[PDB]
Amino acid sequence: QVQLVESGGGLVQPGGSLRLSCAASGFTFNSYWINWVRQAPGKGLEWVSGIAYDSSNTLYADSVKGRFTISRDNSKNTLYLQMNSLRAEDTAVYYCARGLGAFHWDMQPDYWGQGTLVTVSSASTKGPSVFPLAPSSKSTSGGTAALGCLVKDYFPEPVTVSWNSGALTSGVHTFPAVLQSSGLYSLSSVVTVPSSSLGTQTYICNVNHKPSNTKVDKKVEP
Amino acid sequence: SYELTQPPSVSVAPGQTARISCSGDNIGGTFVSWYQQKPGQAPVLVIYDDNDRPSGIPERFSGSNSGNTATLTISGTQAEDEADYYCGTWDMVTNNVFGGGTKLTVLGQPKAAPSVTLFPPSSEELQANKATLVCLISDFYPGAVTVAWKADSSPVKAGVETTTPSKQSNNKYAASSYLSLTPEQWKSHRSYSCQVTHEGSTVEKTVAPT
Repeated sequence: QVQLVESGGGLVQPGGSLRLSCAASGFTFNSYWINWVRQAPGKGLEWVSGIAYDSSNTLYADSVKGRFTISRDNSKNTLYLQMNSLRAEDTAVYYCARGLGAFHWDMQPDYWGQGTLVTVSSASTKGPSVFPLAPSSKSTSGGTAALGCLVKDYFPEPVTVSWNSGALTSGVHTFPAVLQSSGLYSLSSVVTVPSSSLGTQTYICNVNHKPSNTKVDKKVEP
Repeated sequence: SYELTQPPSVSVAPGQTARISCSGDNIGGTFVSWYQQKPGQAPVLVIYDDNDRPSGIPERFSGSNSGNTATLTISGTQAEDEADYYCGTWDMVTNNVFGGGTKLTVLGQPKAAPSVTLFPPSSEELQANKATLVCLISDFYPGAVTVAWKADSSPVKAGVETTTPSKQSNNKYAASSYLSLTPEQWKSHRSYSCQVTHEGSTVEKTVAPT
């Protein structure tokens, strides 16, 4: 079975550097052109760099030329991408992808790894501000009601949200975060509950952010 | 040189034939490859060198390439064939190029319109000299939405951040939009609305200062 396993991705700041590697197995690594191809979240595919079977030829996308360097170790079945002078727009999943054959003209990918995520951001680590999203009027009395928590301006991902310490999970919708222009994230978590429950029952959202060692409870009231 | 252009979206009924085209200036003189990518997964090659099929790829996938157009044909399209499809070529100038991708849907669920919930800034956030209006969009299918805000019927572009739709846990989609203002801005218009349009029609929620 052809296998390509990439690693070394992670968070890093613009201007900084990172080295990715890809360990290959299940084919004769030495006789194929190998590529790096990247995918920005929710975007299409962009070829980055490729290297001939014998390391006689190396090619780069113009977006990346002069900052990335590709190399291979035929003795260890391993491919490297040294990425320098990182920019925010280099943020993407990076796939290692075997070419069809050995030479540049054969460089179209046939097999791809699962890829490694590279997040390039200048944001500093920051715990969220947690605000209540009070239930207002939407459905009615003897109906259901929606209330929530706004988790504003944190970095990096991820944040965990529970309600009443994990005791309330039914009716909970926690939405994927928005990445703002500030480079900071925000998300929301809403719970739907009986309207008649408002002001006899209490609803506290618990917001956990490991990076900033932040643990915040917020009581959400009418 | 080399842009390859694909239609963003193609739909087929089960058992109908899907055709996804990929266009470029004399693409007929390159070797076209096609990749299928499912959510959260690596691309998989389905056709290479215009019309050849890797072993393991069902015989319903076939390819063609002439002139300015290359085409991937799937006959008897099945539910599992739902994915993004990318065409790819190599050329001396730009090396490996990819089309922008084409999402293929096999008419899979019934349509569902979005639920929209819109929260005004909290009294807590206004005391901290900020204000965010939060617009939550859920339970829609298929998964594309267009969101817009107004400050008393007057359009807003400033201060708006919107996520892209993500598949839920019941086969429908969710998104969110946030409009960040200052407290004075927030008091300076008499009302505000997120207007959510889902293939078809427009849903709206509105809020006013207190």
